Amino acid sequence: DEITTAWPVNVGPLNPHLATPNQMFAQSMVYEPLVKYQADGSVIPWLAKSWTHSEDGKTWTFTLRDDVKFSNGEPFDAEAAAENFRAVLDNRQAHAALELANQIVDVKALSKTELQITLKSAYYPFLQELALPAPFRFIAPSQFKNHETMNGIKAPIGTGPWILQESKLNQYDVFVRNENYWGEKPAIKKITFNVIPDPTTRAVAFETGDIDLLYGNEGLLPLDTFARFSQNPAYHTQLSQPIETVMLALNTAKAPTNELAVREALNYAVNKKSLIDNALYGTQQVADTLFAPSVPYANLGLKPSQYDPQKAKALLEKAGWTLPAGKDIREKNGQPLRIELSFIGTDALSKSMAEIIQADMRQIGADVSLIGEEESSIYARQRDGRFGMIFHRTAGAPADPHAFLSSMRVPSHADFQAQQGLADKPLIDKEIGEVLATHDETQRQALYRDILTRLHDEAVYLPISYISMMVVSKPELGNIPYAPIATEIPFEQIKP
Ligand code: NI
Repeated sequence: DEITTAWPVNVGPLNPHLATPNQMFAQSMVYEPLVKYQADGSVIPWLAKSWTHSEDGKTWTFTLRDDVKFSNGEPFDAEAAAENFRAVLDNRQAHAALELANQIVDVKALSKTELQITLKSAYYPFLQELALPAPFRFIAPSQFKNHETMNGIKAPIGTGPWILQESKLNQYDVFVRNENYWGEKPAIKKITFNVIPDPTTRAVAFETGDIDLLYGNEGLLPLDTFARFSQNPAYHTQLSQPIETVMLALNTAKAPTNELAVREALNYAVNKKSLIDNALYGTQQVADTLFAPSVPYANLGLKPSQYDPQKAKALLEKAGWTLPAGKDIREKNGQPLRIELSFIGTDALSKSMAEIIQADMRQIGADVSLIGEEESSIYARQRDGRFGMIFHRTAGAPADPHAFLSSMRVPSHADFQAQQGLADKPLIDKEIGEVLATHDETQRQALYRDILTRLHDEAVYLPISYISMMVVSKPELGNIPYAPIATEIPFEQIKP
């Protein structure tokens, strides 16, 4: 009834409203949302049994379960929920990347079971954002520090199935089953996280000792390690459905990526399978489209641009980018075909992919110049449009497609800047505005198809690969089912 894993760090304090990336897995073990995301893109009842919205889409009224207790035995009710929203909104700035935190105007408990949330605008993807691991999940208000969470908490008391019982710093965290959980309790009663900061040391600890499984993204489970494990029949390995897309964003307003033919050429010139086999140790899927077809609203049958250097070269040639005698880089009006790829210098994987991409483009006569900078400078370039090409990712999980599309129409964002050279940019932005505000599902799919097709046809992006969540486990443990939000390891499905 017990399992052991490993993690690079202790996760305390596990504040639901100041969650760090290394805490995001633990967050979901302890803290729960009003509504629960499903693979089909919808949300279903969870702590809220049901909900209604006003006709203008700005008032949302949630009817809550009446049988839920925080793990310390205090009731979950509308007042406790409203207190959490207040605590989050008191720190509104820290959450401004999440449109919901910007959208909420008022939260009011109408009764013990009725929670009303008022938004600035119709924003129907509201529900998908409530389903995120953070920040709109619930800690017992008794555990606030002086009536806030932004300045810290007391005990990490959620409604969830697991309780963080003990830490021994730099040694282990221990989660135990909440015996008073409102829902489906795990068969497992204890999960111990040995704190093993070095990923090679973690991997050896799995191979040798009584650690039952490891899981995570690239930062937690190195891609080369996972490839090795996936080869070895002594271990079980699994890869989730696609989460994020990794791509280049091409600046449609800056020469030479202002030319459709150049962007199309770039899309045909990258050998994605080889890049993945090499830099990513064959662990990810090739991305032909901005969103994987498993992404809600994105199963569009868009035409892939398959790796074809001959076609890439023909596109450049027709566009006037030709090789002079005795030269290996194309020129047009005496100007070489040069494209800057700016990336975060300290990011090893970005650097590895940039080098591969540079080499691919040499084969078609294009000079990709690599510029590694501080993250702070790359951030400013993205806001400003001071880039030729940049690495970029979607968010996956329940935020996409809506969140990623929403930012395309807002100034000071990479995707807005990248798209400035498109003749249909105003139509795209209007349609994104409409898709976010539409209550009609038919109109929603028609609009998503139009926006994504336009962006695909105009070759704004150079999709490279889809990132999956990795799990490696001892054979005796069993397969673990993936959850709709891949970080939410479904520990209740583990059967002793
Ligand atoms: Ni409705």
